[PDB]
Amino acid sequence: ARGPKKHLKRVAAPKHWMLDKLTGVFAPRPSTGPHKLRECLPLIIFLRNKLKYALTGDEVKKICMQRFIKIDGKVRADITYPAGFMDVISIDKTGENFRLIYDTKGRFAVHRITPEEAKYKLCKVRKIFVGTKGIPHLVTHDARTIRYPDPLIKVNDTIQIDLETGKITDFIKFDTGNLCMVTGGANLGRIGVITNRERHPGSFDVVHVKDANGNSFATRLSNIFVIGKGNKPWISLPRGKGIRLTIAEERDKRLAAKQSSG
Amino acid sequence: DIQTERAYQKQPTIFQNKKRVKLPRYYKNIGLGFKTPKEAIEGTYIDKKCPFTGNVSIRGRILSGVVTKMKMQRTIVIRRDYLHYIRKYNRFEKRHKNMSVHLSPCFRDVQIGDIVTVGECRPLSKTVRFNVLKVTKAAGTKK
Amino acid sequence: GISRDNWHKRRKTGGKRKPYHKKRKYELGRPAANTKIGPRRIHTVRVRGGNKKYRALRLDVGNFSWGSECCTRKTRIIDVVYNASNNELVRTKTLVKNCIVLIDSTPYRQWYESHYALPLGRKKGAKLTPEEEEILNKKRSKKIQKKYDERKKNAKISSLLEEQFQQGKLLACIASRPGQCGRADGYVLEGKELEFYLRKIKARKG
Amino acid sequence: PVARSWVCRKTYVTPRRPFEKSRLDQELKLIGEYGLRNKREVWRVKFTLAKIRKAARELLTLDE
Amino acid sequence: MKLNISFPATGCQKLIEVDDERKLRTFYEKRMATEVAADALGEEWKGYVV
RNA sequence: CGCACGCCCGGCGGCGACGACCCAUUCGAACGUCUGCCCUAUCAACUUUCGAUGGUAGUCGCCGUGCCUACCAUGGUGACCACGGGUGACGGGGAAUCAGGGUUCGAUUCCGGAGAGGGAGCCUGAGAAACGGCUACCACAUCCAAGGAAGGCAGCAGGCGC
RNA sequence: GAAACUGCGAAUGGCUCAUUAAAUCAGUUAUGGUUCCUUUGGUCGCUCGACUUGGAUAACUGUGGUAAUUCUAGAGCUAAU
Repeated sequence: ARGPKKHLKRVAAPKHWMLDKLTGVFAPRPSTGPHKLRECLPLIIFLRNKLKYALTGDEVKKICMQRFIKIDGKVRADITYPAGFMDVISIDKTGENFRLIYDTKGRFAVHRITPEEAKYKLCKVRKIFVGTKGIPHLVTHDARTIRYPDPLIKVNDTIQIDLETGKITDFIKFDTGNLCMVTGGANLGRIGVITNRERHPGSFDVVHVKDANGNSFATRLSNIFVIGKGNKPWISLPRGKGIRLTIAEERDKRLAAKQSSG
Repeated sequence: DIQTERAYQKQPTIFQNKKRVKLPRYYKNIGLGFKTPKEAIEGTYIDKKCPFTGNVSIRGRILSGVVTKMKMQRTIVIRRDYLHYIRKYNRFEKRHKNMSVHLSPCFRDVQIGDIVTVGECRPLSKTVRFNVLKVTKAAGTKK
Repeated sequence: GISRDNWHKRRKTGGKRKPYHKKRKYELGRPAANTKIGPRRIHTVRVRGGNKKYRALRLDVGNFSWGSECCTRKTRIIDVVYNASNNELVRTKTLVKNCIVLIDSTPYRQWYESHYALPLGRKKGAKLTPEEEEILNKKRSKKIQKKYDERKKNAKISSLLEEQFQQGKLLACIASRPGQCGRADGYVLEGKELEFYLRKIKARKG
Repeated sequence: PVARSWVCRKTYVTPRRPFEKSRLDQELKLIGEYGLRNKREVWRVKFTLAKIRKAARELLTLDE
Repeated sequence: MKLNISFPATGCQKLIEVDDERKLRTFYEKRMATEVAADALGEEWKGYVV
């Protein structure tokens, strides 16, 4: 090409959108924004496919152009706006609040929260930076700058921000025995307690994490997001609490529930 | 002894004409647990591309070869030997890839057959992308 | 136009490359400024990303720094003496980064004199009739003289700088690319550099 | 760049030897016995059980 | 060779055709934007400069 | 620039659109690192003062570099197949065939590259050496009141030719 | 609300496979060696020295040239992010 691309073919689209093959040729190329294009979920896909309020692109346009949807306490009338990990989608008229967090599998969960919980979010810090006159800056995972942070917060800590003011309330420090969700790799959406961090000068540091049932799994430090102190989640977790039971167990649970149901 | 070329050879970091009433040396540790050698700290050469005492930063790959030729100046040819696995015949074939590599005047007495560790840095020349970090002398060479 | 790329020339071995694509824009090349000594002339160039790049075509003043005692003053360039790269760039007296130029000694002399309470340049016997320099070298109050006498303790300049001041042209090296930024910022040569360059120009003299 | 399948698959394999008296005389008994209309009706089901037997074998070799 | 003459003061304009050599002969080999005396073109335009 | 319209002796504030140097973020692009390709010896030597491999100083560039100048040094590649040649060769994910190995195919809807009749040069812009943009030169070619003028289907249809 | 000035887009998409044999390309990494419209979040009395200024142009009125085209010269008036 001779410039930035604008189309996204339906086959080349990120898989965890769970797009069918025979509907169309193109997929909603997510508008540039806070989250990455492969790690986002466009407002059109979340609104029409998961909740199934809208039936088509026109209905998604009509639902959002009435200023109804509000991503992180700020109104967004953009259908391809990238709503990503740790966001508070607040549909006001139905009186529902959704938080985008990874299901036990590699996909986003339709996870409803309470309006008291829908007033903060849990941001990971990406870089700490000294300003133009010794004014320290944070830069979080969702491309959000906060200046004059806590002098203690460092480059892999999690912060809790208020959603209107956009300022730090608390922070969870990156160390052993802290709840972490995995936000990349094959272990995408596993909730576990940090066991060991292994430094690799030049390469990517690999972090060993232990699940709630003594299941142990590693992932490179880029794909970790601490969401709790000790074993205490600071937000509500989805049904399953990021365990990933085996296909043998998932088969047993499915058919056993079916037998008892009838 | 130094300053053979037209322009004045000096380390651009330090100032050498402070009004007063030996020259200090610019050098740095290069990380990855490599020892900043003694000819770098003490010596009196000027080298832009010396990874210890000059403007170049080691990042990416760290490889090792065996010294083949040392004929062009402040540069050596090392020879990296490996085995490539053909799958039809469940056998290997002996291959080699000799690459151009910057040798600092720090590493004073290096002979051919020495096991030279190199680190990747910014393109230094047309064919040169690596820089010698340490030298291991060939088995023996005591006498 | 002028292509600035690797694929037009031979490999590490000496084989010929076949060009798999025609000339691209980002592989650009513009003509050399070859900045001369005259009255100020700068042309602007729109470069990649829509930024600006100033071609100094003629330039006679520059911000030079005699950084022994930290005194920098905007100064008038007169001519070029020596150039390490090429010798014809001195004949066709072009400024390039790391040239050797003569600069007006008067702002540095003025500062040195007004600071240290001693004369500089000013050959022996020459009468100082204007006598505003008299007021700059004489008439101090009480404790200011305690300040200027503990100052002039370390007022001693080196011989090779004194020689140049007495003539009225200092040797300086251009530390800013005049073709790129549209400037001629530099530093005055001192000690080891100055000895090296005075020798190189005398070998050029013959 | 059309939005389509192109995903098709054959459901029968024709036998290598076209004129084995043993095989012709076998398959015609199954056609007449179960009221199939052509040899492909038999070849289709020979192919379905051939797949099942193949996948059974591949698992039956696996480290217990 | 027609003359599309205009008058800014009023702001009107008229196309007056000429079919003579010696009337137009004064205009010839004079550059554009040269204020010329338009007396020779007719007895009507006595002491006009265009 | 637009809806709101206010708050006390002529005074007297929210909510938006648009714009703007710099910083981060996103979408990227660009240039490098390591390893990997079909047939050929009726291709055994190749590269280099008009850059071939290095050194110093600059020039140019969005930056790193022989990218390009000046002055030095004589290097760099090869039987582990370089250099040259052929390809009915765009590369890969893949496709047909298959006991196990394997052989042949991959112009073809997804990713990457290249090109808009053949080569070269440039304008504007964050982004192009852009052709459903411009400027010539070769090839072809349309309309001419004979002065001039307008071209580019390897886009969708469709027509000749093959 | 036609037109027209202004801003933006036209560099994506679509088509073909002629070039091209360490080239393209694939897996792996680097920019501590760079540029970035837009999106998003910061900055936007940090500088010690006017209750709104300036003069053109288009559309429009009017007069034309050419066998000719999304060609256009001349005149009079009037806007701005």
